[PDB]
Amino acid sequence: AAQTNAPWGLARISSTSPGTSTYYYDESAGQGSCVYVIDTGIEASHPEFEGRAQMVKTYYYSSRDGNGHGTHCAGTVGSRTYGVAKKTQLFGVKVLDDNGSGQYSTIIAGMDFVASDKNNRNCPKGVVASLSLGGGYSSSVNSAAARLQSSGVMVAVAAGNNNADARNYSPASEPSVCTVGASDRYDRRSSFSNYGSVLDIFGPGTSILSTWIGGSTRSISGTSMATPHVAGLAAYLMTLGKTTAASACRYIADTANKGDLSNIPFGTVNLLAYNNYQA
Repeated sequence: AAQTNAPWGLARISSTSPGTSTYYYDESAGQGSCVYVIDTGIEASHPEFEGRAQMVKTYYYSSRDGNGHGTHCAGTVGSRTYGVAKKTQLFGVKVLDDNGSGQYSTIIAGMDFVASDKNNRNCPKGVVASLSLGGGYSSSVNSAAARLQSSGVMVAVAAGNNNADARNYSPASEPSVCTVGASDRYDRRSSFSNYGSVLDIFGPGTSILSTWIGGSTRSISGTSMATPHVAGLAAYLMTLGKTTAASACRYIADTANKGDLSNIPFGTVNLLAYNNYQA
């Protein structure tokens, strides 16, 4: 399949070169997989989700996305126009308040929620979780993300927007999950992107167009926006039967565009997510 005039990040993940604007992908498009977006919530009524998104858990007075962040990320995972996996199912977990912050204990309880709730859903092609959030180092936030991965869910988490080593952040520093940096349209590391040996992959993160609350759209930047590109890709690759939840981050890194990014500090991987689709 081919989507003309796609957002630059979608076109990049199916190209060996920057500067294109068409996204190519197998038409299975993630059918039969599920992605949890653990964030500020999802505006499920957005016409871009086509009835494939819904809220399943909130820790606040409303499960509504009064912020926009959670909606933006969920659109990069699986909205018809801005999504990687255009036929996957989206499950919203609201662990951040409408100001975009949340306690660590609420974030941990959301992660344990998904590790059990996938047993209440139909996902015969596999389960992905996208965690567009983070803060300071916490061994108990790291361990919650390890448990979720171990339960059979591919976990993708943001490196962080501090322009520092991601070792001092959680759950970016958990080694068994998939830590995602951010790149821009000229194949440069985003100026805000964290780095380090803990990073596993880079995704498109600067000026990413996607859904917004009120049925709108806008373009924002962050390792929070590279993370749903990889999360959607994993759901796409598991539908095609090319990998499982336990080895999706490893598979994505093996099949990635190698040595194409600039301003990657020594000791950090130089890998850009790539769907390897031959139309």
